[PDB]
This record gives sequence, structure tokens and C-alpha cells, in this order.
Amino acid sequence: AMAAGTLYTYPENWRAFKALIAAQYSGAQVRVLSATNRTPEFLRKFPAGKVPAFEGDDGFCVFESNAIAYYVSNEELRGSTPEAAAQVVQWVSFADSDIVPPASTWVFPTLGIMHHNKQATENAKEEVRRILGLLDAYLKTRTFLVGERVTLADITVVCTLLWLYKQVLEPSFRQAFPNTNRWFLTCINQPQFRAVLGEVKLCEKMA
Amino acid sequence: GAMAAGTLYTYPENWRAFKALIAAQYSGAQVRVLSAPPHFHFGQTNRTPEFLRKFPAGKVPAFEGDDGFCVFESNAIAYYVSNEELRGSTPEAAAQVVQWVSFADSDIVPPASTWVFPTLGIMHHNKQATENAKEEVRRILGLLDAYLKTRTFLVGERVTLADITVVCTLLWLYKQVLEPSFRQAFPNTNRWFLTCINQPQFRAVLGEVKLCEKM
Amino acid sequence: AMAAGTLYTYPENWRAFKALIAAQYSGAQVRVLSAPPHFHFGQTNRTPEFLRKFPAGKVPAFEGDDGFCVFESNAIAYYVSNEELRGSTPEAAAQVVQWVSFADSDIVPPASTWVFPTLGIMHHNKQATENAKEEVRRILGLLDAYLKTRTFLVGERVTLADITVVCTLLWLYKQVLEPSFRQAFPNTNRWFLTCINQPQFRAVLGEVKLCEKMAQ
Amino acid sequence: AMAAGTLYTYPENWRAFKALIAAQYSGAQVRVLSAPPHFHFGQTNRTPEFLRKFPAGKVPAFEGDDGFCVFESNAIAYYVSNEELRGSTPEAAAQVVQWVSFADSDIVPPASTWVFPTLGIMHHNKQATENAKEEVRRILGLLDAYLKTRTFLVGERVTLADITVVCTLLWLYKQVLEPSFRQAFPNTNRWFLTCINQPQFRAVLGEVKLCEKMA
Amino acid sequence: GAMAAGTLYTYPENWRAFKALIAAQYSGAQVRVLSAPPHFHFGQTNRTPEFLRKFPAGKVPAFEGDDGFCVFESNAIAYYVSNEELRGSTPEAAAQVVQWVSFADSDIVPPASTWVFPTLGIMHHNKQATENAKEEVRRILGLLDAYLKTRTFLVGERVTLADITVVCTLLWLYKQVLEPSFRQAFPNTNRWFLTCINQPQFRAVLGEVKLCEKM
Amino acid sequence: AMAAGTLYTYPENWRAFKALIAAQYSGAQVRVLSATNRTPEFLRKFPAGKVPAFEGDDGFCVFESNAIAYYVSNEELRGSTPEAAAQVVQWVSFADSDIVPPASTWVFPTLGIMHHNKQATENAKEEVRRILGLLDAYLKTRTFLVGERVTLADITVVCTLLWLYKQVLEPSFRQAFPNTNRWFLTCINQPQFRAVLGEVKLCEKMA
Amino acid sequence: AMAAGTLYTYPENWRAFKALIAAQYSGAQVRVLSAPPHFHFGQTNRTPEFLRKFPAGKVPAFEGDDGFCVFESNAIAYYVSNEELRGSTPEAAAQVVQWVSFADSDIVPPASTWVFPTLGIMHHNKQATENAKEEVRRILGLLDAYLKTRTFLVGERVTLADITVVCTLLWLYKQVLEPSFRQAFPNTNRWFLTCINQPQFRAVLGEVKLCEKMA
Amino acid sequence: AMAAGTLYTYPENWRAFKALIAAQYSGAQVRVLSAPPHFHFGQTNRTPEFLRKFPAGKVPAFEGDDGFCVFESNAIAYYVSNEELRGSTPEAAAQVVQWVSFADSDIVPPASTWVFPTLGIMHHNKQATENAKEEVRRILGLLDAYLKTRTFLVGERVTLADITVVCTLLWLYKQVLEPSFRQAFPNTNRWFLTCINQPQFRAVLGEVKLCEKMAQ
Amino acid sequence: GAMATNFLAHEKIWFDKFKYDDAERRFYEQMN
Amino acid sequence: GAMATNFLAHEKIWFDKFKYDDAERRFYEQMN
Repeated sequence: AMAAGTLYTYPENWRAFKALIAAQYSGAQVRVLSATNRTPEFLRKFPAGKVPAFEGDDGFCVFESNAIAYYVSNEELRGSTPEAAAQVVQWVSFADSDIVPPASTWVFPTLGIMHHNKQATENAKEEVRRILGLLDAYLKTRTFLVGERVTLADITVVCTLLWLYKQVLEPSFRQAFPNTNRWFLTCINQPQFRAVLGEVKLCEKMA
Repeated sequence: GAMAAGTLYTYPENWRAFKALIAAQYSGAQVRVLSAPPHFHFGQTNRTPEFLRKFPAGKVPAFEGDDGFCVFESNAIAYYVSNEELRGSTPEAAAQVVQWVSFADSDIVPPASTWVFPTLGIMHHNKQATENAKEEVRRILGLLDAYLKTRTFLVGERVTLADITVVCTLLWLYKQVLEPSFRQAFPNTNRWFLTCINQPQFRAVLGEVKLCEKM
Repeated sequence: AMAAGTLYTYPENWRAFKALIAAQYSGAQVRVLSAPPHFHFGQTNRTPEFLRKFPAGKVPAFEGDDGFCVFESNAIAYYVSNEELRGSTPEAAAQVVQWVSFADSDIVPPASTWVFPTLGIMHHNKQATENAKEEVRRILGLLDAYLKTRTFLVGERVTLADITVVCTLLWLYKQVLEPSFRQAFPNTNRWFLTCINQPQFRAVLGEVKLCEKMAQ
Repeated sequence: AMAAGTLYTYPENWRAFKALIAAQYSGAQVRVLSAPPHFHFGQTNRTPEFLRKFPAGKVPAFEGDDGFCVFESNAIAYYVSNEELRGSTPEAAAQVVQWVSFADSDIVPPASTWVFPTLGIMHHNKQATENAKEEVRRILGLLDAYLKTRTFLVGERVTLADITVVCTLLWLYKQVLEPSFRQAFPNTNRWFLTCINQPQFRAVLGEVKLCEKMA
Repeated sequence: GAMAAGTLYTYPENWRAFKALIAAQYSGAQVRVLSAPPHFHFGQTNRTPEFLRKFPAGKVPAFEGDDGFCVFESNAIAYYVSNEELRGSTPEAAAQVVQWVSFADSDIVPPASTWVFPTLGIMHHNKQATENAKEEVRRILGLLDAYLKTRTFLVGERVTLADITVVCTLLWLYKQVLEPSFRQAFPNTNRWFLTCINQPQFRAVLGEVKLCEKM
Repeated sequence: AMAAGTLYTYPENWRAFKALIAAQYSGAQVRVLSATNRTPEFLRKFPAGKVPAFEGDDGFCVFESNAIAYYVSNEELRGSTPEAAAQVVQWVSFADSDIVPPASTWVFPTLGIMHHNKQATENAKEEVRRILGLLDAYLKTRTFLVGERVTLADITVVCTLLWLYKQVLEPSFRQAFPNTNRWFLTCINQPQFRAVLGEVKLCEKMA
Repeated sequence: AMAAGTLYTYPENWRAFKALIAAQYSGAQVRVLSAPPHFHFGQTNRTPEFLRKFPAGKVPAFEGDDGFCVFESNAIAYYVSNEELRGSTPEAAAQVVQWVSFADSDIVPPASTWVFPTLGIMHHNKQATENAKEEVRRILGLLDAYLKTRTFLVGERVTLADITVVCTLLWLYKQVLEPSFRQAFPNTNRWFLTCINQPQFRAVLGEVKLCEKMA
Repeated sequence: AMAAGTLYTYPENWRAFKALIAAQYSGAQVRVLSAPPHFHFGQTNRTPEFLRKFPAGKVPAFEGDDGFCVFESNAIAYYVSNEELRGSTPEAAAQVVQWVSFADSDIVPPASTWVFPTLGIMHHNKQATENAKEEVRRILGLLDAYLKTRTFLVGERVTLADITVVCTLLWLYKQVLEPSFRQAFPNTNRWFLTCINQPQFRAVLGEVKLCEKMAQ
Repeated sequence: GAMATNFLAHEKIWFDKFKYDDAERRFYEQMN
Repeated sequence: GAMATNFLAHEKIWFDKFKYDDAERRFYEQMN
């Protein structure tokens, strides 16, 4: 059977999105409860005091958005062979190490989460172009990142790119990456994705 | 697994490479190391076209299997050359392994690097780089200490990728800055760390490890 | 006469130290901006406003109170210096250029190759590292012979020659030149210690601890 | 009073050209020794006599008629110059130092990387050449903007600034800067062509043919 | 030369690779070894497309320089990582080096291989493979013996690629079949061979070499 | 100065051809004298008792066709850089190890030097096809094997292929290797080559 | 008297199909145990009880009702056959051994190499697959010539020869032998289609769909 | 009954030995052609005439005096055998197929992997070699347990089982199975020595010397 | 050389058989 | 990471300078 339990998080959290989308595919039953992340009981279950955090109905506890998404996934989203599973870890790790930092820097001043810094965002723009370009060459001949089907790899990389595409990747900026754009559009228009993300509108005019 | 065989591209004494090298000691996988340097072009570090063909992010460590399977990111490489036991034999164990691996990357690597090598952070205006990193590391060791109070290893009852990954992420700290008066507060974490690095599979890759003396 | 202005840099920049030590001797009034909001390394020096005045995009960068801009570290140290530091005569001035040039072309690359890994900046193979160690022995030996019957490099007084060469050797002496490695060059060691304990050097460098054991 | 002396170098050395061109302006009497029996590069400069005067044993090397010895091409050029070439004010002098240091730090390495294979000095690497081309594009563009409303780099007259930058750019313009490549830099090309056609430059460089088709 | 650096593709303990490895001990060149196996497909030995791209003959040893320069054939590799002294400092010495290298390949390699490993030749109807090869080797050692009567090394007065190549070609013979009663007749050749393999540059690659005992 | 001396050999020897062609390029003066390769004086100068053998006018002695060709060459035929020189050794070594054995086997029964063996020559044909094919891909974008000019590499490989092209590489057989054919034709039509080889006629009908 | 017994195997095992098809012809009563609780592959076959009877611990494994145990799929198929399937004369018997051994030595390895990636058993290597395709072309062509004027491989009736070769070819015909590929082998395709449509084959194999488009 | 014919092979072919030893027991008249002009390995077996009769292009290849052709080594050994060597009963015949099949699928590949480099035929890495050594220990141990209370593999007499397994182990025992490696398998060693000293084996194999020290 | 090449072409040893047998075993064991 | 990348982009150290100086020296020495 698949997992069933409670996911502690604030909504509008892209890290939580990864697990929720994954559960749409797997049929895991995941109840979302807001966050308390400093009370002894919470720290008892989730020592690091981070959200998202997952408690199974059988009492199993896990934290880190990657581990939670892994847990409520099925074998196909995880990678049904050791090669495919290693490629999943590969893209997940690349999203964390290479995409999250410049993505934050750029999209944060447009969502009010960080203050504007013109040159900081110009620097971030460049690093984002390199990442979009890398994905573009890779996806030139591929439907998805790993094998022939959506995996955690796509889910993870899409969610990490989600706010960029909504807020700042305006037409002229993204036009150099038609393959990345198509792959992104193909993912977010899946029922499983729309179920969590709703109807995503690609950026119109660089915010 | 035991059958994986391939070439690991990396410079020597790289803790990121150590993760896969140690995993392969457990699994039986045959991992050979090739240490070809990048090129330095006028401030820019570049790698060969053949390398970028297989590994487009241009990072090391990178792994090419003898059957041509390519994978990069130290975590994915270590995953690949591991067996089921190191990966986690059940979805529960496997998820716990992803948890500590992710925790290592997000929470331990940045202050560990900063405390051992503060120069770059100071240059980029992190004035109190050292004291800030030292406090984060203190918090991390304390977290591991409470967790390991009643456990031999992070997941289940034997070494997994969890232990391998967290140990490798802590390796420079324990060698270079974790003084006896500082580490004294974490006897649990110290015991687990010693129990790991003294196993022959860790020793084969790490050699003899001298813990930081009083500075 | 003397220079008065503002110097942009990241902190702990040996290239900036050259000018700041020179200013201690000359009396130049140099205001250092090395932290946000006034300077953010990797950001400020890439902005159009910065590039307008300092096209190379490098720091240290100097803007005089009168608007005079200078964008390379040897030139900034020259500008904030006085006539004695620059070289009083053409002979002395020539020798200053010689040693400044020697530091830039001969010392900086092996020094960087050896020291940057010990600081966590990058990695070099044991070939490049070994070639670097050998080049540095050659450099320290050249200096050692030169300083056998000299207090300082040029004209028996501190000039830009000493300031520049000392600043280019500073990380080496702190990080990797352990007693067993540096033993063969007593005149160079003596001259280095001599310079960095000058009141004008100490005012900028603070207390310097020589490598006790090679960083690896 | 202008320098008089001997310059040891192998022939066609751009580093030596800097001093020789400076001497055209200043009137210094610099005689070149560059051929056997007088100077045999690789032998003469490794003798104890030579090494006495020039400890690094490199060329160019200058020995004045009064015994005064200088090494490093920048110092030799400075010494055989006059005050105008060195920079008449502290402002001009500082700007000359600026461009001399820029030439060494920023121009020489990509210039060497691109040109040496075309001369058979180094094996050709395509990626290194490509990166060097783009670095040279950046440099020519920096100069182009700077020379927009300037005749020369410093104080509206030839100084060591122009002489040094021109000599470090000389092999590029001969070997690899074809018309279509350098077309983007009309101010730099204009300034370069102007300098090499000054009587004092031509006295040393002779007639220089700009790259027709890239080598 | 000293500056050459690159990756040598080969399986370990390959006498053909030993030629370049020993040469690099003399020259200072940095040669790292990568031992990735070929593929065996239904009786056919094949190598990867990337390998065949750089080395179309599909043979090892093969060498790729860190600047991308590719070369195959063990003699060419050893030539490349050598210096001028090992190659021959004069056309006379250089020609003598090509002479012994060529003589090694044409006249020594076939009977050496056959005597140490006669199985394949016997299978392909060379009934008296062993006795035939033994007589050819006897002739070869006798030729070297007369030549070395008055000489320390094959060419000039120091080790060249001549000695390195002939020693490597004789290495298995001296280890496996050249019994004291057989080799007794060639004290000159034996002395030269011992003088070579005991030098630190040979020792670094060959380790301690035990000569064939009575069988 | 270049070499001057006597070359001991029978004429019609392709191994000798390498040195003689090389001398055409270099301006070395090489007098050809027939062979005696078992007298004490010969063995005194040339211990291995092989021809070709070269004695310089100054008494310098060298054997092996590769070494002789090397000696009467100039720096450009030898390789004017260490990379080019290593490539020369490379092609020379490949000619000796890979081309000479199957070339002999096939062309020998058609020149009366060895007896016919149908399957032996069919096997040799195949190995020759692999070598011609390897040269064909290499020479697709190159005029000569090394650098931009004839070197010992071309001279050596041409001479090793010389008898095949004369005797057995008939049109239908060689048509698959247009680049190798053009390179071969380009070499043998050089003045230096024709001076030694005369007018080479490519095979008409597989002998 | 025909064999009666139990066959241990995982399900859909072509190696087991050989015995089961033979049993259709001979009338042997062979019952399959292939699912838990009775047979759990990877567990049941590693127990001391199983290993007592079948020391290699592999499947298929046959235990007769009289206690007689056989391993190796060829031996099991032989045992549950009748004399006609085994070959009625020494000539026919020898020809059956011939084709059974040919299937194992020549067909199984390229068949496995090509098919296993399409089933997710092995990672796909393009060069290995390409070489396996060409080896399968050679094999189909050998069979095609042999079956030109033969209905079956041996003695004009179904024997273990046909049963074994067909079972070793079965995954190829299902997974990768598309019409355009197999078109060159009309006699082999005819013989294969004929065999799998014999009542005894269909009883075991069911309806077999030939590869539409190559996997 | 019994077979009479000609056998083509390269000399010292263990696959040919199977049939030749079988013929010693049965009385089959087998003429061996293993040298030019009658057989040239790599040539004769590639000719159209050869391929006509022996489509696989392999040796040993057998043509009976009556024109009957057989082109695989197990089949040739079967054909030149008698009823006892083949297996008298279906039970025994089955066991013969078992061991013949076991030798082909389990013994030949690791044996080849380990032994071919020691013979100068190819190289294998120390991984493949180590896996091979381990597989061979597994095989010798399986045989050792099996032969604990058996003289021969099937029915207490030499069959094709012994002949085939002995021939597939022959190079291993000569080349690499040194006393310290083979010590753990006394029943296998005893059975091997027993078989190869049978008059019928010795007639084909001659004297066999067991490895004294592992070839490397 | 030619001899080793012929010998190996003739024998066609499946040196990689252990890799295939091991992958196959694992594949069918996991369907539980 | 980003910091080391910035620092190195700013400094532009010619780490390979010794290779170039050595090749150049050799080149001009050989014209004798």
C-alpha cells in the first residue's frame, strides 16, 4: 500500500508541492495541516524543526521535502531501475544545489519575500540562463528527465522552477529555451500537477 | 550494487567523492578514479567537450559506468554504486536515508565549509563568518547527539548512505576545528563518528583520521 | 600632493593593502569602502556606474576627491605614494618598477597555485602544486641572494618595491612557508619580518603569524 | 641625461620592442646584442657572469655603460624613457602604470593563448583559443570605449602606456585579428594603426601587415 | 618532455605501457593511468565510441594529453612523454634510437611473445614454436652481447628510449624463461639489463624484478 | 647539412624507397649499392645483418629502414614539433604493426614471392579493408597524415601500401575508400615520389 | 514409462518452457510450483532442504515423484521427453545434442544482450545491442540455410532440437525481431511460426504475437 | 556402431579431447586432421567447402566415412561414444546431460576468464579475475560435496559426464589451481586425478602436471 | 594479434555471462 | 560555488603562465 498521513506545512510552499503532486500520482493519502515547529512534541518527532514534516498514520515520521516526496511516491516516480533511481537523485540534487539559490535571489524581490537588488538579480538572471540552457539541450530529444514517464525528477525540478516561470521568465527571456518551456508546460498541464498547482499562467511581462 | 563498475572523475581527497568510494567498499562495486584537472581560462574554470557531453553541468565528481551509463551529483553517484542495504531496504528506511542526505546538503555543508574555510565568506562581507558557522555547527552536532543517544547508526541497525554522507560532510570539521573542549559536549555524535570512520570500509578510503587537537 | 580619495575593495585584499600601506608612509587620506551598502564584491564592481569610472571592473578602485579615477592596484599605490616610495631618481624608480613587475609576473601565479587550495578556493593537482613550490623556492632564493647585504630592496629605505613584494608573499608566509621550508632563505625571512613589523605595515596588516606547519 | 647601454634579448622580442621604441622617443642609445657570438639565447644568459648581473637569467636584460643593471621589460622601458613617456604629473604617471599593469594582467595571457599555436610555440587547443578570442573581444571593447574621445591613452601624447599596450597587442594584430573580427573596434584599430605608424614605432617595428585572414 | 601531462589508457602490468611510464620517470612528464576494460561481444573485442573517436585503431596503450592531444602506438606515446635526451640529442643519436626501437618491434617482440606464451602459435600449427623462438632469442641476446661488450647503454652514454624499449621487450623473457644456464652465455646483455632495471626510474614502474631461476 | 652516404639494398625494395623518397625532399645525397650481408665487415658495421643498411661518408652506420629514413630526412619530414614528431612515430609504428602483415599475405602470391592460398588472401583482404577504412575516415578532412605537408608518416604508409595499390586494390575493391585513394594519388604524384617510384599505375583488374 | 514430478521455477521461464513442451509430447505429468506459498523464488531455492536436492540452488529444478532430482534445463527437458524427442537413432540423438548446444553457445548470449534492456533487466548499451543484432542476423541466416529443405531440424519431426532452439529464440521474436528485420529469413520464420503453432507448443506458450515494431 | 570418421580441429583443443577420449572407450575409429594441408585453423574452417558441411564454422567438426556430418563438440563426443558413456538408462542419460550442460554454462566462462590471460591470449581486470576465482571455488565445492561418496559422476563408471567436466577443468588444474587454492576440495582433486590417469584419458591427454604455483 | 583474434572469434566465450545471470536472477526475485 | 567563482573571475590568475613561458623559452632557444 501507499503512505497515508499528515503533512505539516504552510500552503503555497513549493517544497510541500513536491510531495502533494507525487501523492496525486501514487494515490497516497496526504492530509495537509498548517504549522509549533518549536514545541517539544514537534521537535520530538521532527528534531530539525523544519517544515514540511510528515507523520504517517502508523506513527512514522520523516522530514526534508525530498524525503517526504520520496516516501509518498511509488516505485515509478522513484525510479524503477537503479539507473533511473540514480538519475532521479541526480536531478533532485541538481535542483537543490544549482537552481534554488539563483531562483530565490531573482524571484524573491518580486514576491516581497526579499528586498530588491538590481545587480544581485542581474547576476541571478545569468545563472538561471545557464540552467535553463542546460535543461534545454538535455530535453531536446526527451519528453521527461528520466525514462519515458513523469518521475520525482520532473516534479522536483518543475517545483523549483515554478515561481520563476510565474513571475520573471517573460517571453523574450525564455524564448531561447523552447525545449525547457515545452517540458515545463507539458508537466504543469498534467492532471496530477494542476490538482496541486491549479492553473499556472506563464509570465507575461517581467515583474 | 556489487555489479556496478565504472570511472569516477574527481580530484583526490574530495569528501564528495568519498561518499561513493566508501559506499562501493560496502557494495563490492568497482570504482576507479581518474583525476584530470579542469582548465583555467582567464578567471574561468572549464572542462573538455567530451566531459561536458556526458556531464553537461561540468561538475565533479562525475561517474561513467563501463556500460556507458553516466551520472553526476555526488549523492546520485553514491546511490548508484550502493546496494539495497545502503540505500534503504524498505520505503521507510529509504526515505530516512534521503532525509539525512538532504539534511547534510542543506544544513551541514554550508556552515562546515565556512568554518573550515572562512576566507571567501569574509571577502563577500560575511564579517562574522567563523562565529556564525560555529554556532550552526554546534546546533547540528547537538541535534545528532540527541538522535544518536540510543542508536548505533542514523537509520536501522547498520551503516547506510545516511551515515556515509553525514560523516563525509563532517570530516573536515572533525580534522581541522572541532577541538576537544568544543566537541566534548557531543559524546554521542563523537562516538558514532568514531564508530563509522574506524570501520574498514571507511578506513580504506579515509586512511587513519586524526581528530582536531587543542588549538 | 598628497592624494585624497576613496578606495573600493573587498576586505583582506592584499592588492588594496599595497596602497593603504603606501598611504601610511605618504600621509595620503584614503577612505576605504569595503562593505554594503557602499561596496558589495561581485555586485558593485559589475554595475554600469562603477564600470563608467573603472572600466576593468576590478578592485581596488580609487576615486580622488577631485574626481580623478585610477583602476589598477599598482597605479593606485603609485598615486597615493610619495616621491621616496616611488623612487627618488630614475635609477631607483626603475628598480621599483622592476620589483613590482617581478612580483606580478613571477610571484603571484605560483603563490596563488599553492595557497588558494589551502584557503578552500579551488583545487590544483600535485604536479601544479609541486611546480609552484619549486618556483617559490627559486623566488625566495633570488630574494635571499639579493638581500644578503641589503636592508630593503631599493636605496636602503622602504619603497613600493618592498610594499608590493611583501604583499604578494603575505599569504604564502601565513599559510604554507613552514620553518623547514623557509629555513634555506634567512635573508628573505629577515627582510619579510623586518617590513611587516614596520609601524606603517602593522597599521594595515595587524599582527602576522608565520606558518608553523604547512597547510594542506 | 638619457640612458646608454646594452640590451640582451633574442631577436623579434615584443618585450624588447617596448624599450627600443621608448629609446626612439627619449634619445637613449640602446644597442642590442641578440646573436652569436655576442649573445646566444639559452647559453649566454645562463653563465655565471650574466647571472651575476641578472639573477633570474631572463631576457630582455639591460646593462648600462655605467654598470647599472635592470631586468623586467617594464623596468628597462621605464629607465630608457624620458619624463614625458613616464608621465609628467603624478596623475599621468599613475595612468601609465595603470595601462602597463593592465597589459600584463589582462592582455598578455589571452594574447599568448590565442597566438602561440599559430606560431608553433604551443599545441593548439580549440576550447582555449575560443575562450581567449572572447577575452580579447572584451579587451578590445574596453580600449574602444576608452579611446572614443582620446588620441592616446594618457595626456594626449604617446607614453609608455601606448607603447606597452601596442607591443602586447602586436602579435594578435599580425596573426589573428582579421578585418571582420576587429571591425567592431574602430577606435582601438584607429589608435593602434596610428601608433605603429608613428616614426618612432616604425623605426623599430618596420612595416606591419594587419592580419588578412585569421591564422 | 617535462611539461607533457595526460592520461594513459591501458590495463596494468603492460610492458608496452611501461615504455612511456619509464620515459616519464626520466622526463618529469605526468602520466596517469586509466584501466577501463574493452567489451567482449560474441568473440569480438570492442571499445567505446568515445575511445574510437580519439583512437580509431582501437588499440591500447593510448594517450590523451590534458590539452587534448591524442596519440596511440606505444612507441609514439613513449616518444611524446620523453625529453630530448631520451629521444636522441643529435640526428645521429635520434636515428640510433629509432634503429633499436624498430629492431625491438620487428625482431624481438615476436619470438619473445612466442617463447613465453606458445599456446596460440601451437594452435595455429607452429609445432616447434618454443624451440624456434628460443633459437631466435639466443641470436638476439648474442647480438646485444657483442654490441654491449664495450658500452654501458645502447646509444650514447646515458639511458635513451633505445634501452627503455629493448628492456621492456625483454622483460617477460628475463622473468619467465631465461634460465641461468641459458643466459650465462650473455654476461654483457645481462649486465646492461640489470643496470637498467635497477635504476630508480625503471624500479618506480617495474618494482623489484626477479630473474628466472632454474626450471 | 644533410646526410651523405651509401645505402646497401637490392633495388625494388619498398623499405629502401622510404629513405630514397625522404632524401629527394631533404637533399641528402644517398648512393645506392647492391648487396655480403653475412661477411664479418658487414656484420661489423651492421650487426643484425639486415638490409637496408646505411654508411655515412663520415663512417656513421645505421640499420632498420625507419632509422635510415629518419637519418636522411630533415626536421620537417621528422616532425617540427614534439606533437608532430610523435604523430610521425605513430603512423610509422602503425604501418609496421598493422599494415605490413596483411599486405604481404595478399600481394605476395601475385608477385611470386609467396604461394597462393585462397582463404589466407580472403582473410588478408578483410584486414586491408579495415586499414583502408581507418585511413579513409582520418583523411576525410586532411591533405596529409601529419600537419599540412608530406612527412615520413605519408612516405612510410604510402610505401607499405605501394604494392597493394599496384597489384590487387582494383577499382571495385578500393571504391569504398575515396579519401585514402586521393591521399595516395596525391603522394605518389609528387616529384619527390615519382623520382623514386617512377610512374605508378593503380591496379586495373585484381591480379 | 514417462516421468512424473514437480518443476520449480519462477513463472514465464523459457528454460522451463522447454521441459513443459517436451512433456506435452511425451505425456509426462509435470506440475509446476512457481508461486508462494509453495515456491518463492529467491527464498525457497536457498533453503537447506532445496539445496540438499539442488546444490547450485538454481531453477528450473525437477524432483520426480520417486525422489529422482535433476537440474539444468537441458537435462530436465531430456528426462521428461520420450525417445523420439531425444532422437531415435545415434544419428538423430547426436543432431539433437548439436542443436541444443548451439542454442546455448551461440544463441543465448546475443539474444540476452539484445533482449534484456527491452525488458528492464539490464541497462541499455547501444554498441552491445548493435553487435548482438548482427550476431542474431548471422544465426537466423545459418538456420535459414539449414531449413531450406527441412521441415524440422532433425529427422523431419519435432525433437528437443526444435523445442530448445524455439524457446531460446522466443523473446527475440516477441520483443525485437520486427518484420523488416526478419524478412531476410523466410525459412527460419516459417519453421519458427510452424513450431509455436503446434498444439503442444501453444498449450504452453499460448498465443504469441510477433514483434510489430522493434522494442 | 561404432562411429568411423574424420575429425577436424586445431591441436590441443580440449573440445576435441572429449570425443577422442570417448573414442578410446567405445572403439570408434577417429582420424584426426589438425595440420596443413588438411586443416589450417582460421582458414579451413572459414572456407565455403567446410561451411557447406559444418555451417557453424567451428571445430571440432566430424565427418563420418558414410558422409554423416556433426558440427558441435558435445554432439561429436556423443556420436563417437557407446551406450554406457551416453547413459544406459534415461536416469543416467539425464545426469550426463546435466553435467555436460553444467560444464558448458558454469565452468567454461570463469575458467576462460582466469586461464586465458595466463596463456597470453587476452587480459582481464582484477575484478573479472576475482569474480572468476570465486565462481571456480563454488564449482569445485559443488563437485566436492557431490563426489564425497562417489567414484565418478554417474553410475559408478566413466561417462561423458566425467570426460566433459574433466576436459573443461584441465587448463585450470594445469595453470592456476595451486595446492593452497585447491586444498579445500580433496574429493574433486581426487576424482580429477583419478580420471586423467585412466588409460583412456592418458592415451589422449598424456601426462598432466598439476599447477605447483599460480600463473599470473 | 591475428592469432588471438581468430582464437577468440572461434570460441565466443560469454565472459559477461555472470553479469546477465545475476541481473536476471535479481529481476525475477523482485516480482514478490 | 558563487563566491569562489566570483573571486576567481575577478583575479584572473594566469595559473598556466609557467607552461607558456617554458614553451616560449624553448622555442627561441632552438633557433640556433
